Amino acid sequence: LKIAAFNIRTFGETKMSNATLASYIVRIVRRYDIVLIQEVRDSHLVAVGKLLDYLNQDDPNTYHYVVSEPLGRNSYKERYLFLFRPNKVSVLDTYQYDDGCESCGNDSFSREPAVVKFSSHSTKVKEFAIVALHSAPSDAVAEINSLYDVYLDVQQKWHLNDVMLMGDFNADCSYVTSSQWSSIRLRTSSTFQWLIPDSADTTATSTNCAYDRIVVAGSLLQSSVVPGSAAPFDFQAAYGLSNEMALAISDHYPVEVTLT
Amino acid sequence: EEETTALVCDNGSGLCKAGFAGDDAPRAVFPSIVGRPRHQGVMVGMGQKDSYVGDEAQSKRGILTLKYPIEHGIITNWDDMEKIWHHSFYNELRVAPEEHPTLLTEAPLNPKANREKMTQIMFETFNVPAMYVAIQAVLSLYASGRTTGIVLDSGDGVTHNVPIYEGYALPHAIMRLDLAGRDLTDYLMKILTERGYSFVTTAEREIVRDIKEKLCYVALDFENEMATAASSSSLEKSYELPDGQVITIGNERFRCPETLFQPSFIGMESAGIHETTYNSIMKCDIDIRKDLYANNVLSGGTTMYPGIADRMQKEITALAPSTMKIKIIAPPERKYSVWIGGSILASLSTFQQMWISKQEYDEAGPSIVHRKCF
Ligand SMILES: *[C@@H]1O[C@H](CO)[C@@H](O[C@@H]2O[C@H](CO)[C@@H](O[C@@H]3O[C@H](CO[C@H]4O[C@H](CO)[C@@H](O)[C@H](O[C@@H]5O[C@H](CO)[C@@H](O)[C@H](O)[C@@H]5O)[C@@H]4O)[C@@H](O)[C@H](O[C@@H]4O[C@H](CO[C@H]5O[C@H](CO)[C@@H](O)[C@H](O)[C@@H]5O)[C@@H](O)[C@H](O)[C@@H]4O)[C@@H]3O)[C@H](O)[C@H]2NC(C)=O)[C@H](O)[C@H]1NC(C)=O
Ligand SMILES: Nc1ncnc2c1ncn2[C@@H]1O[C@H](COP(=O)(O)OP(=O)(O)OP(=O)(O)O)[C@@H](O)[C@H]1O
Ligand SMILES: [Ca+2]
Ligand SMILES: [Ca+2]
Repeated sequence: LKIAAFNIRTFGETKMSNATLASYIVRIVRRYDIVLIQEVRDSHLVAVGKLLDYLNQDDPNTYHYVVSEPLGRNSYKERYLFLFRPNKVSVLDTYQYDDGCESCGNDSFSREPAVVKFSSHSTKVKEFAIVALHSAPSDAVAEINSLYDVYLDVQQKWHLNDVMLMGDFNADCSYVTSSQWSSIRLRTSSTFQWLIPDSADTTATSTNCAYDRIVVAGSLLQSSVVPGSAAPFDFQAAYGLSNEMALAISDHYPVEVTLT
Repeated sequence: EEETTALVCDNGSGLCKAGFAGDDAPRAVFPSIVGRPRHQGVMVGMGQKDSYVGDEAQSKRGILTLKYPIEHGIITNWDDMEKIWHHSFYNELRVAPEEHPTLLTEAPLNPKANREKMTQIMFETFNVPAMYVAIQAVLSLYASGRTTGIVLDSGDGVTHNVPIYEGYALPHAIMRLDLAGRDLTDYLMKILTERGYSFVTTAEREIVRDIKEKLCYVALDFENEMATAASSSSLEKSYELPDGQVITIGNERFRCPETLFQPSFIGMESAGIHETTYNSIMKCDIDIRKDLYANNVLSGGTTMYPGIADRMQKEITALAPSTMKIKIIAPPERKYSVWIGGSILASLSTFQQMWISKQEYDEAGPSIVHRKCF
């Protein structure tokens, strides 16, 4: 299976109306069997719909979707989008993290995580949850630490140890310094393997920051990842793009991994 | 002792209004659209939903093929109308249709057959105990506490003039002007896009309707207004787009509803509201006419604009024979008048007699047999 987490900047109508930018997104989304698209600011799911119109064009089932509601603590709001190939995997259950109270998701996260239970019939792990997080860069250390209590919650709900956590964690540069990694349970505990290292560059910008990360917990899931497959995919280098053109698609790179 | 509660549904081209007999306002107001998922998938706390109706359909419209089942007051697609009625009882109203008498409203000059397919879905599919179907405009008038007047009712997809005398609409003096709310919102989007503003996204286009409802108004004398705006700034108002960038319109504000008086502005070679009202009254019997000019009631969402009442007053007076006491009555709650009407009637114990029950339906339902005044 090949899965990515891509933060596509201001994914929305305008963006998806521009046929050159849409072509590119389509070419990038098609590499993956499960891709998480963050920063979906699409009030009426028009751009998600247009994207899907592109993907499902000659087989109405090349991709199915899972999408949350606008999330954010009453401000700018964005959606989490999971698109998958239903012939490769299946979503058994989904939920949006909250704590034990309805306002409560938002006490620990600005865009409270969506977690999805997949069945994979092609890989050694046969069942696993993906939890998505796009952190709010000023709250990044705290959120990525709270992501550990969401791993706990998925184990208590779904009796699932195999948990892949991924997204634009803002987990580098000025939002998370070397010294602050000791405050992040998610990283401190040996339960978790960080597949995108700190040296990576996952920003399309001239910054060198491992903003976007993929974490895997559970020994079965840790055994399914193909070693050396987790990387940012640099579409600018891949499709021989100019700077301008590459940033028009996004200021981030998809971070992908392969499971077997 | 509380009597078993009837429901009132008013299914308009843009909005369904629904609720309980006795209340002052529809407990439910949602748009009249049905949407089917263009693609398979799921919302995060949710099971795959096969269809959406109302707010939900418009919130997610980007991934649905939307359907509008009521075209200009008339039910056009009966399958999607079942989805709506269905939604109204079980989701919105939270009732079991089997134990509540439902009163439904209909358009002026609604096809005899349609009223019947409506009677049949209620009884056959919704198994309503007893049910009534009233004409939208009569309900607005009775809601004014009266049984004689002429009504202008202007919604989202149709506008009608309806003379009613002693409680029944006078069928061939009814005028139908195919111009209402949606046309005005589109005209305002026309105006503002000429002016270099763009409303391209769904969110952006959605808000035009709101500047419409907020800042548009009817000039008592279009021509003078037009001069005021050319020389001042007093008529100008701004509005913040959802994206923080602002909008500032000034003459636009009375230009868009002016379409109701001068359909010229949207290329609609047809007559305007004031004259449609006049012409209906002239098809009436010359004795009731005095009463019509004095009980000229306004009804509907497009009837909302500030100023509109004064221009109907003025325009009909310069057209009406010099001794007629013209009275334009515009109720504060008039965007809900039909529903309110429907509630008020359904509440009277008297009305329990006119209510057709499924028992009567063992003996078929012909209902309409349409009629006179010309
Ligand atoms: C959809 O989404 C896309 C992306 O978001 C949108 O596209 C961008 O939109 C802007 C504005 O509309 C475009 O700008 C016009 O194009 C030229 C600007 O680019 C020039 O800049 C330098 C040289 O100055 C150079 O880098 C460019 O060449 C390319 O570089 C890349 C990277 O190295 C290479 O891979 C490519 O192969 C190219 O070689 C390019 O030359 C300008 O033409 C234009 O300005 C006008 O130019 C007129 C002509 O005069 C001279 O201008 C320059 C300098 O000498 C030169 O280009 C030209 O040959 C002439 O010698 C002049 O008379 C006018 O007065 C004016 O100055 C615009 O700036 C931009 O390129 C689009 N592409 C990208 C990738 O961003 C798109 O609009 C969206 N919308 C829709 C509906 O699709
Ligand atoms: N304050 C306002 N000023 C102007 N337009 C308004 C105002 N309030 C509501 N509207 C408009 O009224 C229209 C909806 O009115 P209404 O509910 O009477 O129509 P409807 O019953 O859906 O359709 P129809 O009666 O035409 O079949 C919409 O165009 C809405 O924008
Ligand atoms: Ca970079
Ligand atoms: Ca109506």
